[PDB]
Amino acid sequence: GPHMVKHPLNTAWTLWYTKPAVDKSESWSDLLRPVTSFQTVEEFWAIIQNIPEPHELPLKSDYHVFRNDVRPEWEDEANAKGGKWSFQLRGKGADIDELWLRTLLAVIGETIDEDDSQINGVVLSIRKGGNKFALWTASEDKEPLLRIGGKFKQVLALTDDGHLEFFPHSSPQPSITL
Amino acid sequence: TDPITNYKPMDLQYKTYAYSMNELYHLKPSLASASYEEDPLISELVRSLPKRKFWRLRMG
Ligand SMILES: [Ca+2]
Repeated sequence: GPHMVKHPLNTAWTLWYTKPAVDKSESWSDLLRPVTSFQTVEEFWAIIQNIPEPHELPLKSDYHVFRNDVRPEWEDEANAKGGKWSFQLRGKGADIDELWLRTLLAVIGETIDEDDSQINGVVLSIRKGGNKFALWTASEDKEPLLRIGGKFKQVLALTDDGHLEFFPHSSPQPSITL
Repeated sequence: TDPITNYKPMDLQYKTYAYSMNELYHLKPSLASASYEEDPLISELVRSLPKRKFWRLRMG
């Protein structure tokens, strides 16, 4: 059929997956790969509707969505001087699918990033102790981090009692709590 | 559809494309519409995704 008129995103993005280990001999590098890259709203939706939703994912897996020129590794030059805003869902009662989707929309939509971009990507981690959302920033500039963190809190729909913690990648206590 | 879903910064200096969450929702494939299904770029992109076994969902 015909091509839809696409709506561009401000940068390209790549979805990565960390698989859970099936054998004692698999390393991190063996378990992480980039899956697909996209730069339109429509391509994003087609990907999201054809990969497993978060509630399907196994323990010790991760989704990463990062700008196409940044690896989801803190060693990457774009990440190494920065950190992440982290949120842990103590409980399975939250709708992790919708929280993740809202986070993704906010990220690719450039709504909560600074105009001078700080956000490099976002990570969903499936973990026994509770699942985590992490929003990765290029720097530790405090004032821009506070604005991103507050907006991230609103995207995730937390009340004052729910807490975001910012962790500089160079480690493990948080330097900001919201 | 809480307030944040309509939020988006205005008058961005260093970016061109910004979307509120509701604007992105509005572009999601709609019920009973083949616009996405018939788009050959979309079709090819979906075909390029991994097979189901890749995700190791069986590991629980
Ligand atoms: Ca669903």
